[PDB]
Amino acid sequence: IVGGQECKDGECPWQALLINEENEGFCGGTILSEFYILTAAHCLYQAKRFKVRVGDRNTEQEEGGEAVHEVEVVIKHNRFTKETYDFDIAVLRLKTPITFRMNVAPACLPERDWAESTLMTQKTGIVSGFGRTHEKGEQSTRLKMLEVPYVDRNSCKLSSSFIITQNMFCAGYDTKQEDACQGDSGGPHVTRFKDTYFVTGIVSWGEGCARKGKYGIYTKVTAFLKWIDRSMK
Amino acid sequence: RKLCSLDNGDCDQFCHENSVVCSCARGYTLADNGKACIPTGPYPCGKQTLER
Ligand SMILES: O=C(CN1CC[C@@H](NC(=O)c2ccc(Cl)s2)C1)Nc1ccc(-n2ccccc2=O)cc1F
Ligand SMILES: [Ca+2]
Ligand code: NA
Repeated sequence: IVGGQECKDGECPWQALLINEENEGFCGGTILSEFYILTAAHCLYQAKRFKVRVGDRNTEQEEGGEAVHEVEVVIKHNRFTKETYDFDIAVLRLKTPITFRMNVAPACLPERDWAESTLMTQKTGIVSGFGRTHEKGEQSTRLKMLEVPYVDRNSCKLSSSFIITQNMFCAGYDTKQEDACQGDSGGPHVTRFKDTYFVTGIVSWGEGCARKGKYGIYTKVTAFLKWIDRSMK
Repeated sequence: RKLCSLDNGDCDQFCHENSVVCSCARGYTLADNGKACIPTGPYPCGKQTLER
């Protein structure tokens, strides 16, 4: 995350991190329930074997809430491809259930029509992650979050060297140096409504980080709401 | 005449329209007043974890 702020205690509890064999963070996830993690399909190629860590705000500081969970099943969207990055969504089922506690809790899935008329029409969403703090930079040991404005679809399409499908949406700033970045992919984009936070996007892709004339690109979760339900059962 | 387009029909979460019906996400129960959403547990989705 370029810009934004450190997530304060208890304010990004649905955050999950996917960890390398070398126990390095490479992607985020969003906790959906005791057994399921939402992430990005393209995160699945960037590591052969990985687990998911939750309840952590500081990778360099054992608080006492950390818990590392192995993946029982991976459910990738069968229409995802590297060529298009379309349908960039995947669900993970955990061998052992998560125990919700301080800094560990799920974000809500909305009803689709309402999320379209009420959430996607807000001014801003919140994205969080342990990813780089500037493009050529390095991952932050502390969990950051950042408020990103919704960007209209036409502006999104025009600004981009790549095709933006209906399973995608733009968020962030044209020139302002704030954005998600490398390492945040798969992580949450959530939208607040009366103090309740609802999953609205999955960090998907960008042309760099915080570049002028460019926005952050996210999986449009309203398009995969029935799919997430079936994936979870 | 209430509408979802005006203060979300007075609903805490989901609103749907010849009158308005409120509803709630899993882990909450719709209050008796048909508006508020009540958490059925200590770690309800979408709530930041502040006390406890
Ligand atoms: O591979 C990278 C490397 N970037 C270098 C910095 C990283 N930035 C980000 O991941 C993000 C920025 C904002 C968000 Cl949100 S994620 C990613 N970026 C791209 C660019 C374009 C694309 N493609 C988009 C559409 C169709 C095919 C594509 O290959 C994917 C990427 F991962
Ligand atoms: Ca830690
Ligand atoms: Na930009």
